Amino acid sequence: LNFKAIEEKWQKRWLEAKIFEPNIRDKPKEKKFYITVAFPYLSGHLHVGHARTYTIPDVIARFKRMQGYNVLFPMAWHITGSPIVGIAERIKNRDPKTIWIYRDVYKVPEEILWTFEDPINIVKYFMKAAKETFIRAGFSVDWSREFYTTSLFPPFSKFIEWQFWKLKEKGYIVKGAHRVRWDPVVGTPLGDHDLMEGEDVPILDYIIIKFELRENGEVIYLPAATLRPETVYGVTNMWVNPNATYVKAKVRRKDKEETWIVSKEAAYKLSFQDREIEVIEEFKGEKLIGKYVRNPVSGDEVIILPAEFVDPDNATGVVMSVPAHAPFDHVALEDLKRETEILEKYDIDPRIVFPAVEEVNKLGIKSQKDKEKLEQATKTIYKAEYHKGIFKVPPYEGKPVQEVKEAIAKEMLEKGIAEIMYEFAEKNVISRFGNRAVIKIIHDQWFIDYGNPEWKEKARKALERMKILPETRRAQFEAIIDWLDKKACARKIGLGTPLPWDPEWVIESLSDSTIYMAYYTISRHINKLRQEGKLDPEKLTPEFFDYIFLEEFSEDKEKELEKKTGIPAEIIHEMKEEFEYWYPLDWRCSGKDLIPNHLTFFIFNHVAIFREEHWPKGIAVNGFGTLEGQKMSKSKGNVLNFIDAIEENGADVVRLYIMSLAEHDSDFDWRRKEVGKLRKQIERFYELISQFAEYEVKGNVELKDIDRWMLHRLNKAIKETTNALEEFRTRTAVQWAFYSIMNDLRWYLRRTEGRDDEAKRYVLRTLADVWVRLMAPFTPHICEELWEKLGGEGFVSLAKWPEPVEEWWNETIEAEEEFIRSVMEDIKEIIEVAKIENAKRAYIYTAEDWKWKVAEVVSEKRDFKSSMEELMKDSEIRKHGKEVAKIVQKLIKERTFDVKRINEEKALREAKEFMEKELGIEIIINPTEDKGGKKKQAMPLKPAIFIE
RNA sequence: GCGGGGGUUGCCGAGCCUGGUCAAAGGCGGGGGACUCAAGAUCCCCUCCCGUAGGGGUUCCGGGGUUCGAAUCCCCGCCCCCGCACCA
Repeated sequence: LNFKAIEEKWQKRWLEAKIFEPNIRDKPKEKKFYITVAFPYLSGHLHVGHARTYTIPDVIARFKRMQGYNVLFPMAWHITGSPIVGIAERIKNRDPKTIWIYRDVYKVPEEILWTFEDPINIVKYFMKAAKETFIRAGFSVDWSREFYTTSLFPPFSKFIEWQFWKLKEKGYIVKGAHRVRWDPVVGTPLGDHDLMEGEDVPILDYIIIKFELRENGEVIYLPAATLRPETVYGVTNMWVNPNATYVKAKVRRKDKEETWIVSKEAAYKLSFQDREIEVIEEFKGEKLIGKYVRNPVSGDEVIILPAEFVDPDNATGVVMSVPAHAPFDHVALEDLKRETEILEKYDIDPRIVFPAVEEVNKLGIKSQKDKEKLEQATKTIYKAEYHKGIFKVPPYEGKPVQEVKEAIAKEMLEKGIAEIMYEFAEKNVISRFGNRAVIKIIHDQWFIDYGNPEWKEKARKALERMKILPETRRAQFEAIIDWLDKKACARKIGLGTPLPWDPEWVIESLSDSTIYMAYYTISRHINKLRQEGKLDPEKLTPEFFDYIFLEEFSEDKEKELEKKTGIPAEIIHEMKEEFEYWYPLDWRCSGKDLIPNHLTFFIFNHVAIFREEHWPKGIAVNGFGTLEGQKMSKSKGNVLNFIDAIEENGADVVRLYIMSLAEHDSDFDWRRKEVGKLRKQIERFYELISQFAEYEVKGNVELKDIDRWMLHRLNKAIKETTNALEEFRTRTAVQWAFYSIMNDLRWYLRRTEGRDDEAKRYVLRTLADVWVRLMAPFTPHICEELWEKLGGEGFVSLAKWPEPVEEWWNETIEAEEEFIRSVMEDIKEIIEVAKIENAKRAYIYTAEDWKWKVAEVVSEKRDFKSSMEELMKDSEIRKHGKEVAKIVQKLIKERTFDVKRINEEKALREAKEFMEKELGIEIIINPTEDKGGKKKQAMPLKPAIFIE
């Protein structure tokens, strides 16, 4: 009822024994079982959710270890990032919420907290807080191989470097433009986290089509922005806003210089949009009105009409009008007021492509002049003739709308007849400080082109050779290998490894964390050398890492690298001998949320660097976890820490309670009651073993059948379990290995109550041996203990895994047992529906011919006659004839099963007394006298009974 | 919009992939009992409708397709949850 004292007792034992620190020579390679999981991001305390992500790889690491495999399951810490950093400053500024998140939620000694201004202190207190919680939950972790990330772990960064350099040899590293939420303070990116409000506002690509106003001296553009590049061929006039103001200014890019007239604010946004915008003249709004402007794409010209619906803060302000479609084109058109010039109400109305010159939708509702109620009916039309929209215009036709909206915009952008202005869908996007968010273009912005189709095949070509779990995720993965472009593999803030060819740039997290799986492979010997200054980080070069990953074994490259690095040759050989042994990585665990990224980048980077025969061999993912329904939010506070939870329930309980709940990608919900109750059950299990532990290990006994049964179910549960596990199917496993055996055994007991012979002992004592070895992975502590209470040998953790035993199998007795069970059920019902008391009942089974022989034949014609023909052609069977209607009935309930022949004997053997004891009635098997029409007025598996 | 997966009995949640043995695993909630003045706790039993002899009827979102037979396989419809990029 405690185990806290025991838990520790063993973590120390396992630890010191260095039992979970595999040795390659220990076994051949086809025995190895490398397996990893994503190193957490030391930023706080892992909660129950992350708890699960880790148990699973352990549970399997243990399991397979007992299974006889040379298992390797390490763990390290991931810190390359920016949250920690930002967090630091925040507690510095003595932030009320962030401090509450560490003072109450993650509970940190009021004192220690304050020392957080230093990021390294946050990457210190929690690195420690992890390794301890992992070890306090008893993971088969080989700490020999352990390291943290960033430029702070020199040998790793060198590895990471080698990687990225090797990423240019293939040309997967590129530079280019790149939008990104931003804070106009003094400068700072907004990674979808700093925004003090609405961070879900999408990044629209309103492209501006530079219309021409070649009046006075010369040229000047009025770039209107439309999300429908197709409407160009339907321009019928321009739109601006008299009220709001605009400006004239030069706009320079790479070299090309132009002079634009757009919204003041539109200047602002663009000033960041990677273009120097030196102002020149402000307008008043209606100024632009009057002038005409030539439609760039076509050749025609148009007038600049004034409007009220044109939002200034939205895009350039200038909107190309095409009333033939966009229902917002007729709002100001419906002229009636008094402005100035006149005559144009009779301007032709062309149209691109329910009807034609649409307007049966605008007034097809209840719209008067200018109402935002149309802000919807304006994009309702956009969809209809979007998927269903044949093209008809002076230029090329036929193709669908989703084609010109990519034949025009592709052409204009190409001929510089249009440019793209990035702008939000809404205005509610504020920064961390308080400023209003804008968008900026990054020229440099390094990339990793997960686009290059020759690589995006190399990947897809691997994934099919891998293994997925669940398997119903195979799709999602492929699908992602497709819809994936180039990812910005670097930032400017936080910790991480600096780009070996642009120290200004800091390699971001999810980009460096993709092939470390192979660093562990040598992480040991490096901590060895690193341990006592016998390692010069520098000496660890691209040239270096290459020998120990690709370059086949050349005795000299070792000698050559010996001096170059300052490391013994034989130590290098071993290092590479390690990797070559441990890779490929049989499995890689992680949550499902990392499929649409890391899990994937993981396959890519891999196929890009490792000799194919080193490609991942499979991936297993898992669901999230909640807490009493409500989702765990670091901010709301309802979050159970892993450790904080191991403390109030105990590792073994917690551990199993998790697997207990779900498998694969299914989420789980942590409930207090549930866990408490599973706890009691654990104890009952605990105790029980302890008892059976007494029983002498005598053996050689004469077990009755009820014993062969509890022994059959053991065998059953043994097998079913072996499976669920082979397939990371925890919930199931636990249902077999635990809740099953439990139940089956409680019955066996209830079954053989008041009994206790050299045999009932054997069963019980041997059950114990197995049962214990089975839960070993879920609850490794109380088992290392109970394994001791029983005869015991070596650590339980290294104990071979129990596989079904030579027969000991009895589908038959298993069958007979449910039979008697069912009989009981029947009698119980017969009485529950009528009589009262009566000391007894009478019932008879059946016999071959008269019955059974029929059924074991019907079940081989499954028809109606062919059987009846097969039968009447037999004496002592046709002998009843008119009664062989047993075939009719028997037919309308599908075929048969086996023959629980000794049947009546089971109803007899060790059942007779039990049954009567439980039913509290006198049982009389196969009588002679004929009661209520008893005698052979019965069927197989359903004997006839008569109470009274 | 691109895309991934789905809808089950009072609820939560299996089972559908290897159709028939599913009235439908498990849990929770509800109820009766051993209890024995009295909180708790363990175990047993019932919980879709009906039933004065172990039975009968209707069930797995709507409608069809396929089959001797579908919660289970195919199609159309409606509906629901999830990622989209530098953010771990």
